[PDB]
Amino acid sequence: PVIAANDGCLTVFNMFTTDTIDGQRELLKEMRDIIDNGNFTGWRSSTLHAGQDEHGTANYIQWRSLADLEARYAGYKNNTVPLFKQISTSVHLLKTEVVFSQHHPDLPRIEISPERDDYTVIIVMDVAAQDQAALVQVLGRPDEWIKTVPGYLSHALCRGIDGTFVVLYAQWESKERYDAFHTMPESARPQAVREQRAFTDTLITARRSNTYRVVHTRSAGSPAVSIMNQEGTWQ
Repeated sequence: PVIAANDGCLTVFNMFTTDTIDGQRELLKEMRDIIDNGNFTGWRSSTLHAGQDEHGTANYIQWRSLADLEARYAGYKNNTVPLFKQISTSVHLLKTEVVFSQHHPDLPRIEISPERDDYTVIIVMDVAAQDQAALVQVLGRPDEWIKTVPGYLSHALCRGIDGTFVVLYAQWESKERYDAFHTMPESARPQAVREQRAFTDTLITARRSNTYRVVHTRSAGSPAVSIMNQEGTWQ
């Protein structure tokens, strides 16, 4: 479905955790059903994410407008909502706006697609409403050095509409390439990237990291793409 700050879309992260594989399965089947069959005025696309430990799921959903968003949230509520809080152990419907994104030059854009084999990382950052703008503006700037860390493909910075939080959405070549980058020495980190990460920590209340794999996707008026198969199994 592509990710780019220039488009006219609100970006929603329905993120879930589960205690069971039964949980991911029922969530993935329940969301794939809504994706493949649902109408939804102003809905652009949804991309279903799984998670290696087969625990918890993430729906990345592009909306034309907030009005279309709350409309769907008007049916849905108390029908499909208590089901999900029962299939899950925490629910977050994060309403954000993509404010920045870059990618490795060997990519023409950021495409999110089960036809790809990305290690999809998502991190949620809490931030005092008074500190959001600084955090967004310091984080949402071009980083050419990351473009040269192996395994890196792209990342996109999203702003929580209610001032409260910031989501990063990164794509990596493999778990090992990302684990290598995330744990490498402060030594190996250039001067400017140390200065940034050292001042950002003073503004992030909390941090929440999850890694997924894209398994389903469908844009308005287009056929779906999947690796999921009939029961929520996925490849």
